[PDB]
Amino acid sequence: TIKEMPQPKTFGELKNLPLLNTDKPVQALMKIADELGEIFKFEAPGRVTRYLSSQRLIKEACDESRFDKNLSQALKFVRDFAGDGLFTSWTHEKNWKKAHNILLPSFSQQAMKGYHAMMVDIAVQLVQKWERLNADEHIEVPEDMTRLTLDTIGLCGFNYRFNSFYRDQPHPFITSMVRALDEAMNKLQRANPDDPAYDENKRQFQEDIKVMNDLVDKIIADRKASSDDLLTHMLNGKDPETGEPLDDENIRYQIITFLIMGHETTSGLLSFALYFLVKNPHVLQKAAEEAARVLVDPVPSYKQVKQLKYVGMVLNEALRLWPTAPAFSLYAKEDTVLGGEYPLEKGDELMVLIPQLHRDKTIWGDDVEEFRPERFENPSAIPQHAFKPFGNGQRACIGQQFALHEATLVLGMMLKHFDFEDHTNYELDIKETLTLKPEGFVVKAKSKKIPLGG
Ligand code: HEM
Ligand SMILES: CCCCCC/C=C\CCCCCCCC(=O)O
Repeated sequence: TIKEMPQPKTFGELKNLPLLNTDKPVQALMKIADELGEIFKFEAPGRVTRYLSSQRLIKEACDESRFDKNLSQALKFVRDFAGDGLFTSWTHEKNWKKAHNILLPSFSQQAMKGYHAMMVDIAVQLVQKWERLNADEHIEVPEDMTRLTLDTIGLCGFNYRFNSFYRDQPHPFITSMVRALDEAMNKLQRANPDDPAYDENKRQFQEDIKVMNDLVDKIIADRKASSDDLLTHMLNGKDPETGEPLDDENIRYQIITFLIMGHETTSGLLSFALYFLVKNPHVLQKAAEEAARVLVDPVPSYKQVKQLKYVGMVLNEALRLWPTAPAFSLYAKEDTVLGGEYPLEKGDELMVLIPQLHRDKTIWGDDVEEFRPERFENPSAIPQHAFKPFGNGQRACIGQQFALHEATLVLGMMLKHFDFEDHTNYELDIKETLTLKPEGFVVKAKSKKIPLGG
């Protein structure tokens, strides 16, 4: 039975555009979905897409025989500086399958065991800063969490030291990154983008792109002048299928790609986790009993991090409520029918809105806004395609196990060494630069006086 598709109100030539006049576009689209349900069309001048929210319809869009990965308007604007690297290439470009095969070995169990000692070095530098603050003083949470995650990928991936804890303002690569992502998001809401009114926005965009690339030159110069790491395989590895290596131009696009996607989403996860623990004290208490029982030595081991079983349940429930890269896009390979009721033509686009999928009552029950880590107690026992914070199929996230090992280690050392206080009674305010993070979150931390090691 062929249905007409739902759609919000239109305004002559403007289409649906005056319904997103905001710096928080994903939060606004969540409100249109609660009003119309599992599927709606959305139009702006020149272009069209379709937003999906239920488990039954997202199960079908994830069939790789019928639909593949699409570049959204948002990733087309980022491609202006990340090129044909892993995150912004089409699946049919020569460099996608090639880079994939050449770089996959850097994420194996052997290599993970080899990164552990470098992760502890940055972790110790964070506990030392908080042990040395005076009693009149407080902590800025998302700012210190991005100091730890940028330095950690710098050392493990490239053997370079950004030294972010020897500065009291943010690193200069960070300042230009955050104005570039912001500009790309603002571009999406303009009617006529060519006018002389947007000439200065365009010139500032080029200045932030040159700042990022100046850092790439610096890393290339240090390896030259100087390992079995990510940079090693970029300069020497060969694709077992075609026998080719990567050219110079593609290699620069991969440095930029791994520095940005390799820290920004991990910082965001650690900030939401601490926010939910200080607003739920029966949950905080229990996660602290685990850290004190399991971590009996002066610095943590690789095998001990694997035993921190409840701290992992906490991290997954934080990603269910606020997944830190909150959408991904798809296109139809040939004419087809979706759900048994909506015909589609070769080429039309679809968009998975991840925070709505994670509030489907037919799958999780009627209490979807509560914070309850115990949902994840026997995981093999939750349906397939209900939980997707890392994407789908052959284009899923390559860094999944890296991030989760980093986060479980750092959160357990935080809970062993300090008690925390919500001193300003903080109200949640979520900032959007394509990705998500809580703005202005601040705390106080009192030390339990327990010594560190070497
Ligand atoms: C919890 C933190 C993280 C989250 C939530 C996350 C999420 C994602 C998502 C949603 C995609 C798919 C996007 C799409 O289909 O358009 C993706 C792909 C990717 N991710 Fe992550 N990520 C995280 C951490 C990392 C880390 C630590 C690295 C690197 C060390 C990384 C590197 C990449 C790369 C290179 C791709 C492109 C894969 C390909 O298409 O070949 N991410 N990630
Ligand atoms: C390497 C570059 C970093 C990639 C950062 C972006 C990742 C997540 C993209 C989510 C896009 C959400 C678009 C919302 C706006 C709209 O639909 O109008």
